[PDB]
Amino acid sequence: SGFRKMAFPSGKVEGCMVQVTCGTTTLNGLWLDDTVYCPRHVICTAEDMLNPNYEDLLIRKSNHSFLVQAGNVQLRVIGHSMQNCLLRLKVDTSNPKTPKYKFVRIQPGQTFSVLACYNGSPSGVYQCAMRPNHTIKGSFLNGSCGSVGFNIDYDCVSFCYMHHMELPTGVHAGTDLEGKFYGPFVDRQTAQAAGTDTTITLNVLAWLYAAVINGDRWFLNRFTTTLNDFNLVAMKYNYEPLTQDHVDILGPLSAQTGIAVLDMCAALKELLQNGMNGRTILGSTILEDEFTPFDVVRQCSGVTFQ
Amino acid sequence: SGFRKMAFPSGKVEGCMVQVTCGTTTLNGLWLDDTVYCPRHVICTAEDMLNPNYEDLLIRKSNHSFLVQAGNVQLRVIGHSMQNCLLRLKVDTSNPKTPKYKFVRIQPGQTFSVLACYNGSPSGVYQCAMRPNHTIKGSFLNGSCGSVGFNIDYDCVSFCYMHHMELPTGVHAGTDLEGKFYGPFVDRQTAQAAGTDTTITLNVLAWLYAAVINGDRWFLNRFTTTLNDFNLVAMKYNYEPLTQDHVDILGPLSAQTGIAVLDMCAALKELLQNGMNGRTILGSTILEDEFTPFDVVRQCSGVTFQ
Repeated sequence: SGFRKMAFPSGKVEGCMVQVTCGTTTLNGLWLDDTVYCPRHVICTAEDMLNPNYEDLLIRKSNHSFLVQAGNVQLRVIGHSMQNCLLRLKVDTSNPKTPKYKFVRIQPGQTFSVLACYNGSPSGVYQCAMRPNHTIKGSFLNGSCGSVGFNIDYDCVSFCYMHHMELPTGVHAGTDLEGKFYGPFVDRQTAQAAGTDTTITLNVLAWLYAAVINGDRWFLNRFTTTLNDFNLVAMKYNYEPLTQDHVDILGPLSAQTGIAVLDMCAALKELLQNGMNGRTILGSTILEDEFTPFDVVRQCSGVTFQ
Repeated sequence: SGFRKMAFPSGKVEGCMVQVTCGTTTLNGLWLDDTVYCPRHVICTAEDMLNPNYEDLLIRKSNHSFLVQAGNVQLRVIGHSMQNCLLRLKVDTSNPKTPKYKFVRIQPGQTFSVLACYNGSPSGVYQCAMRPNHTIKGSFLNGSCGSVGFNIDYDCVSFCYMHHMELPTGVHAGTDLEGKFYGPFVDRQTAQAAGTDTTITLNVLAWLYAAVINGDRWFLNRFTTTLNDFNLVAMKYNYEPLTQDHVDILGPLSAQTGIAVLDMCAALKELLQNGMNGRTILGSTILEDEFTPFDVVRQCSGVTFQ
């Protein structure tokens, strides 16, 4: 029993974290095999960042412009290229702690674990959702750039995020592990702000199923809804429209609990319209949207508390 | 910026997790040097658990009654003893992944990271507070016993918790790493229930300081309070009494923000009396009590958003 935001165990990722220094900027890099991945803005000074030309700034660097430290070991750079918003530094040593890994580009609403690092040393681990507006609400201080996001699938690390910036509202932006930003953001100092966000409907529904699985049924009702009628309420409350694909995804959870998706949608519609009446769901006084249907299946018992 | 429940990176602990089997029960053990620590109730069947005599059940076992698996390696038991509610199995191999570690007995209100494990394989990591009533609100399923709690201090793992049971309300109980239970709980099937709990005042106050450090001042007021007058409100709202020791502990945070502890207590007293008025603090609609003053200093910037 119980239900907590749970991160993946971070060990496999810890063994890949390094420090990258160029001139006067230090941040974190990812060391897999003989390559270290890091944000390209490591080559920028305080003024370059205002209107940088990375092609022009980079041609001016050599292999020995880059200092890479794995623990108390210095790694020799023997090659370098830029891949979108990432630098790739080929190093003379292949990482003996390299896990089986993939690079994946995560979709909005999906979750991942973040290993927050400073100076190449892991300091903390927490679970995040990629928001509909392509930001994450992380916890990052100066020197956290190059910290990675990931999921773990058996023994395989699926890297999905590298941290690049904080936006005006204190939320975070970054790239996948090919250097392509999530969202319309760029790696330079601009007026860029997070677009407006919405609540991840599918995740709220997933989390209501988790509450039932864990033994709580108080929020259910005798009603049902059509997709279209639910979606009218959803837009009034700044929830994402529910789609038939989302209904399909909730299938396994629907079957485990014996509650039809659209019946659960009527429950949600009622919760949205009537509030929660001083009551809690899975210990929470609000409707939580940072657990996927997958996170619920991962964490909950396969058998429900009927 | 941002503020999240953050666990310690779990790698150092992952390398110590094993599977322990006795007869038909499997659970997790902790492998440090040449010793594997696990709950003693691993020797109990489904009926022993109702009125077990562990001294009597244990004398009936040999070294080869115990099967220990580290990954795909079997470890040979060459000794065994009971220490309070723990078994200690001496093994023929010393763990090469043993970190610098200590065993510590944590106090109520203190936090720690939990590495949830099943069959000796880490599955998740999350942050927990030891409640005033000596339980934790973890997330554990069957086979999670022997999963450990810990803090990390530089390179040193301070182990503080080993998981033994779930109580009637779905909250969790266990021991320190000497086998002494937190709380009045025992390792047998009884009517035992969690005593009534209270909110950890010192932690709520710590978290209000974090909110100010992160830039938010809306909940402050022009008032101050005496300890004694705050404590009258505290008992009406089932908060722990504030003590002068707790005021002293909040010193560093008080100095960083320029807000006197007792002035912050007046703010809290007002929040308790008036509610929060549809507003949020650090993204939360409720007063959070699972961050210590230490957790706030660890996570927040040393410089406040004035």
